[PDB]
Amino acid sequence: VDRSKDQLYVGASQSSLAYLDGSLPGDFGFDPLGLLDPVNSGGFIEPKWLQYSEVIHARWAMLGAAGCIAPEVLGAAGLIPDATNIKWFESGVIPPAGSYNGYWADPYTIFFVEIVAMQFAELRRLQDFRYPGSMGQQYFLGLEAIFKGSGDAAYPGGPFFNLFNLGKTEAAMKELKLKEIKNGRLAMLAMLGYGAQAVMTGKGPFQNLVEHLADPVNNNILTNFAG
Amino acid sequence: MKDFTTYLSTAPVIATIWFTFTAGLLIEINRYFPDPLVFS
Amino acid sequence: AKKVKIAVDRNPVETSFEKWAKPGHFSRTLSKGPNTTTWIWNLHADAHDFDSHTSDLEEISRKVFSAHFGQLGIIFIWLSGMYFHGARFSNYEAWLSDPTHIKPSAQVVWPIVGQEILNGDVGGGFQGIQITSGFFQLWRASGITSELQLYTTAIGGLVMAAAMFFAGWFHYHKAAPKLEWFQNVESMLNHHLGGLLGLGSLAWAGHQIHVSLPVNKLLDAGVDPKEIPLPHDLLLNRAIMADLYPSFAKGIAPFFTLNWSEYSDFLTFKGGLNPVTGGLWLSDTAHHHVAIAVLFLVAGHMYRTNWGIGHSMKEILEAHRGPFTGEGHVGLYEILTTSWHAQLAINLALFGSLSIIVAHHMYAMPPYPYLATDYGTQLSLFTHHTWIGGFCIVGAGAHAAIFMVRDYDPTNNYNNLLDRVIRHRDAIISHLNWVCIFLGFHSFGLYIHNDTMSALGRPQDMFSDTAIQLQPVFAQWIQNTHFLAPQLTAPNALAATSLTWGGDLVAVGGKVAMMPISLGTSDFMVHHIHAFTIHVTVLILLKGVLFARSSRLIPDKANLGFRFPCDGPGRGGTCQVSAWDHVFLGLFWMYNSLSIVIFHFSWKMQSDVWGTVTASGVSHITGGNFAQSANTINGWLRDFLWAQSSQVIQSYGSALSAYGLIFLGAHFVWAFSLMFLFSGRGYWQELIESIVWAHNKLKVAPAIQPRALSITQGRAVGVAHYLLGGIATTWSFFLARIISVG
Amino acid sequence: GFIGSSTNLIMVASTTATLAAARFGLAPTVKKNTTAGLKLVDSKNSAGVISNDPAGFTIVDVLAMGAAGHGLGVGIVLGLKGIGAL
Ligand code: CLA
Ligand code: CLA
Ligand code: CLA
Ligand code: CLA
Ligand code: CLA
Ligand code: CLA
Ligand SMILES: CC1=C(/C=C/C(C)=C/C=C/C(C)=C/C=C/C=C(C)/C=C/C=C(C)/C=C/C2=C(C)CCCC2(C)C)C(C)(C)CCC1
Ligand code: SF4
Repeated sequence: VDRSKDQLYVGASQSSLAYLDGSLPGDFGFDPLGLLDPVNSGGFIEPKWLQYSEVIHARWAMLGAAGCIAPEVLGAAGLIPDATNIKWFESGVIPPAGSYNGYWADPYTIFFVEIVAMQFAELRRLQDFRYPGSMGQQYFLGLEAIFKGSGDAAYPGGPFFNLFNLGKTEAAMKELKLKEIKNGRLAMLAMLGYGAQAVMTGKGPFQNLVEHLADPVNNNILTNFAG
Repeated sequence: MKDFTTYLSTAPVIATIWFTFTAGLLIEINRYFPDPLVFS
Repeated sequence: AKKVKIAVDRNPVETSFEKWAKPGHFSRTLSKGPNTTTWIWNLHADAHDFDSHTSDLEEISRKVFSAHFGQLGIIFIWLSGMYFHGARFSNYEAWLSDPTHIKPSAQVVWPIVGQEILNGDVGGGFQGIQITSGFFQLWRASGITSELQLYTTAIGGLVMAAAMFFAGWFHYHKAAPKLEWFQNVESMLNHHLGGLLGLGSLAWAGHQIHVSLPVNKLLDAGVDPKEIPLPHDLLLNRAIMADLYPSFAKGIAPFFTLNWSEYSDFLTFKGGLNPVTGGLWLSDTAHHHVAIAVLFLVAGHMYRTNWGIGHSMKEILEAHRGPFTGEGHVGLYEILTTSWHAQLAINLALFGSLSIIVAHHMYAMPPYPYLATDYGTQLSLFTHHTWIGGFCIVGAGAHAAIFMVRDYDPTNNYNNLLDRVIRHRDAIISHLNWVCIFLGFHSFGLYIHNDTMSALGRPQDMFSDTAIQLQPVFAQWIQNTHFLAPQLTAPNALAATSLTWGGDLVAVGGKVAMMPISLGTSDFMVHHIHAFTIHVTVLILLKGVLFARSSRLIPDKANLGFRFPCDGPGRGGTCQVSAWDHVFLGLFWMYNSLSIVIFHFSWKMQSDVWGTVTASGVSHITGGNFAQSANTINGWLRDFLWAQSSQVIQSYGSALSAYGLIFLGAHFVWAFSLMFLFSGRGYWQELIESIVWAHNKLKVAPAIQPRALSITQGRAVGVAHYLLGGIATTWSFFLARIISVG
Repeated sequence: GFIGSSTNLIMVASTTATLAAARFGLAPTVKKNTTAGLKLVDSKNSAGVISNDPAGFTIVDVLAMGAAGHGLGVGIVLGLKGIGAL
């Protein structure tokens, strides 16, 4: 996967150029396994679902990448009490790695609210993919006015999801989508970096960066194989 | 549902339910009246 | 250059119960409904014969793919039940503390009609049926120490079973792969070599290195199971692992710096058996699966899929062309990518042969702790996996003949290896015929010679070790070569792979786990019985395949089909000429040959290996009577069948009384089968006519006209009952015997 | 120091040799299969990978010869330690 920008990436192949025509955001021709070929597609391996899933992964990853390091950066700057300067994997998500006592409820009590809240958010989002525009019809406390969608599942738009109606022009919107995808793809790799770095070193993402800057040669992946 | 209830009416399904019922009745009788040899 | 890609069709079929209410929908003949009772049998006989329902290869492939998901889902329910019953209805936790004195048990019966006597006294304050499946030994090796761990696996097994059934429905009714997808044999081998076998071996090595090895190291040291660290504590705390294995203190740097010798403490090459448990070292087993993982991952990069590099299987076949074989392997690639039966014939042949190899290697190199000293488990596992291999091989002959009748096309096969084999089939069968006659005389005739000489009071004239001798010199040479292998030919191995080659016995809990096996005159004679009965089974099955299409008797046998009873009483009589009947006859001989194999194993082990260790020495269960007694047929009747059947016939009134009942019941089913084998449906159709008359007289005659079974179904019903009765008879006799004394 | 040791030099040399051999037409590549006579002939690639290299050296050739180089290097390193040379 060619880093940076370019017309085509390293893995671009003549076979993938058949259907990759630049219509999708961040379409750099990289599809060595040819999972986006329209011909004889079905199930979840089809262009509409795979492109939709990438954006959803991009947006969750962007929140995760910024949220898995902010407590360490803010804690390092003294803007939050040291009691909350906690590594992302020691928040309580993985109790064996570490858990934080001091939340207003037991982490399982909080999880049930997460289940119910995400059931509504995710199943309503799904129903717009299966039946476009269907969430703007049945009464939902008057909120159905903002759930009418825009025909494209990954980009609902509307009064809320496009609060400040940025990208009014077609050219402007394409650039914003490209910027969203590149930041999202970068964050997805960052999250994978957090997970791999946590296992290899056992420290937070911020600690690894600080140590690397201290002695870059003596602190890197190669030296962390043994300690 | 009409077709599904038709499937349950097929010979193998009826026999399984019928013998499952018949066997259960005999097993339960011998559970509450163990070792019957003479009417008495 | 057709690209390798995913290809499916959307919603090929509709999910409805409509066809569940219309039996026979799959076939044009049976769709009209029943008029005679023959229709009912035809419904079940042809249900899974996809190749005859439709002529479309794509439709056939899609049914096979989803029918395989159903088989996988069923195994997960079965596996889940075995793990669940271990958690809830077993004495596994007690067994871990005292493995050498407590009998494994995982089945409990309800107290009804007085059957609670089958809940025997197995130990650990528990009553239940003793099991011989070896699940306790497997669970210990993997590191399972609580019933909670067994319970979680069972729940995971049910989730997998649900996933398997969803996949079958999904890939038939929702997204069915197209025919071009199924024909990527190069891609399938790459994934199944490096992905299924390769990553599967690597993943299991990860479990053994991180879970099995630490847990079993402490269990052998005598630590109480409840006080052992949990597997996740071992994973998270490198400090704990360093104590057991100091190599973990260095992390994974040795792996990437190629200092692989650092891992010598848990990646060993000891060989032999662990003295404390009598099973293979788990450190040896971990290095085995790590080595196997690399070999298969390399194997999975051999075939060309989408990026030029690799091999084309078609090109390999067409390049291997010699002077003696005409065209050669040309045309095999098209055969093996368009005929499911041809693929099934090969896979059943080797899968069955593999199951037999498993039986020999597992007893000789017991891979689990406390497997060897549990004689019931050793006998059961060897016998189970020999029978599985036997049936699979006979199936290989069955589906080789189906290919020959249905999928064989002469135009694609001209002067190639397949064609040339058909053109000298008389030469092959005539020679194999003579070899079987030669082997029958010079192996079974020796037993008749010994029986007659012994009855005449001429023991000096018998073939035996105290008389005319027949020493397996070739086998004895190999036993000695493998015994001395660690000295010169395998220098880095500390011990021989097995204790059967030679050396000293290993005893666990006062019982022999394995000791050298000596081969004498009796072993020479019995082995050549095996060669005789195996060669005859090949003759019957190979004859059916080579003559499936035509013979000097029926020149147009292919048009008659694969499964027909005869071509009439003409030409002197043509009963049982079809290739299906060669499987029917081959099943009897496979049963005959494997019965001697499992009798040979049972008597040899009890006589020469199994026993109790004491101060003076080893006393075996049957006291070493194999050498002197197994050279006559009378010896087998008296010393093996008559003497060892004492346990089963005295089982009434005890927890083993169930085996006594099944011993009689099996004898019954076997004899019942001879009714179908010795008779013909002509008698039975006339008998039903008189029976139908009585029902007609009482206005109680059925609308579906009763019919005697067909000719073929009489033979199928006969052999199925013959096999069940015969095999179940040995099954009861073995378990009641070995459990009672072993 | 691992860098510069015998183990490091052998692995770098073995990996470099395969890449050099494949790039300069001394080993089979994606665009050149080998006939039964161990001679390089043109091949057909289903997923023609675009490469700006003048010789058509694709990224697949790197993975193919990176693994081939590692296999050769690992065997030599462990083999020498077996005979006592390393
Ligand atoms: C014999 C097994 C088998 C095979 C050969 C196939 C083959 C196929 N499936 Mg099917 N499938 C299977 C089992 C199988 N499936 C099972 C068991 C399920 C139920 C869970 C499904 C559910 C399913 C769905 C829902 C879909 C397919 C689709 C497909 C197609 C594309 C698959 C692909 O590219 O995957 C590549 C794999 C991925 C993209 C996912 C990788 C990660 C998965 C989720 C987990 C893998 C776990 C791994 C094996 C072990 C990890 C170990 C450890 C780290 C935990 C193809 C025809 C798709 C289709 O129809 O396309 C046209 C499709 O939509 N399958
Ligand atoms: C996917 C996104 C995500 C998730 C799941 C988490 C999850 C977590 N974060 Mg992280 N975080 C994220 C993104 C995320 N974060 C991002 C993007 C940032 C950068 C801005 C941060 C910055 C951050 C910090 C600085 C801290 C956390 C902490 C936490 C933990 C405690 C959460 C908590 O107490 O919330 C509290 C709950 C809420 C804020 C939601 C309130 C819901 C009520 C009902 C709303 C009511 C509204 C009211 C009626 C009207 C509006 C009022 C308003 C105008 C004043 C938890 C593990 C804390 C931690 O690790 O503690 C140990 C912590 O200190 N996060
Ligand atoms: C509820 C879901 C559902 C429904 C309504 C249908 C409906 C249909 N399927 Mg589909 N199918 C499903 C689930 C379903 N399927 C699943 C889960 C799979 C994966 C295995 C498949 C795989 C599949 C195939 C491969 C085929 C169909 C076909 C069909 C058609 C006829 C099926 C029939 O006659 O079944 C009646 C049959 C049964 C009730 C037998 C059930 C067998 C299961 C596996 C249980 C086995 C138990 C086992 C023997 C236990 C041991 C026995 C021992 C103790 C005695 C029909 C359109 C056929 C079709 O479209 O033909 C044109 C066809 O070829 N289905
Ligand atoms: C498949 C088999 C397998 C697996 C899974 C493991 C796994 C492990 N081994 Mg083992 N090992 C194996 C085979 C295996 N081993 C073999 C064959 C050998 C013999 C050569 C060894 C020899 C060995 C040694 C000598 C050691 C280990 C160690 C380890 C542990 C740490 C490894 C490490 O540093 O990773 C480094 C980093 C990674 C593996 C990458 C992790 C990537 C994560 C999962 C990505 C997650 C991304 C995701 C998006 C983030 C979550 C987000 C979400 C929460 C929102 C780990 C549990 C070490 C240990 O701690 O032992 C106790 C150790 O010292 N192993
Ligand atoms: C991977 C294994 C495998 C697979 C997938 C198949 C698949 C097939 N075989 Mg093959 N076969 C196999 C192994 C296999 N076979 C083996 C091992 C043998 C040797 C015994 C054979 C011998 C064989 C013959 C002789 C024939 C087939 C046929 C067939 C086809 C139709 C089968 C059918 O409709 O059965 C329907 C299923 C039944 C009627 C149920 C049979 C029930 C048995 C007899 C019960 C036995 C006892 C039971 C297991 C335990 C006790 C039960 C208790 C209630 C008392 C089908 C393509 C037939 C065909 O026409 O192929 C073209 C055919 O003629 N096979
Ligand atoms: C105990 C029962 C029995 C016996 C003895 C035989 C014997 C034989 N069967 Mg048969 N068979 C049997 C049961 C038996 N079968 C059953 C139950 C079935 C139904 C499933 C079959 C189905 C069957 C098939 C389908 C085939 C055979 C074959 C054979 C032959 C094997 C090779 C051979 O010539 O060996 C040598 C002969 C013997 C061991 C017989 C006994 C010889 C004695 C001990 C020595 C000779 C006596 C001596 C000359 C003194 C005579 C004195 C007298 C003249 C006064 C052989 C004639 C195969 C065949 O024909 O291969 C060529 C073959 O294809 N059998
Ligand atoms: C000239 C040039 C250049 C350069 C380049 C380079 C410098 C490259 C490199 C490259 C490389 C440097 C690569 C590498 C690769 C590698 C790989 C791909 C590896 C693999 C491995 C493996 C696969 C392994 C395996 C194994 C294991 C793990 C265990 C043991 C056994 C074995 C060994 C098998 C550039 C482009 C800038 C520009 C233009 C010109
Ligand atoms: S009807 Fe029976 S006896 Fe007559 S030829 Fe056919 S199989 Fe033989």
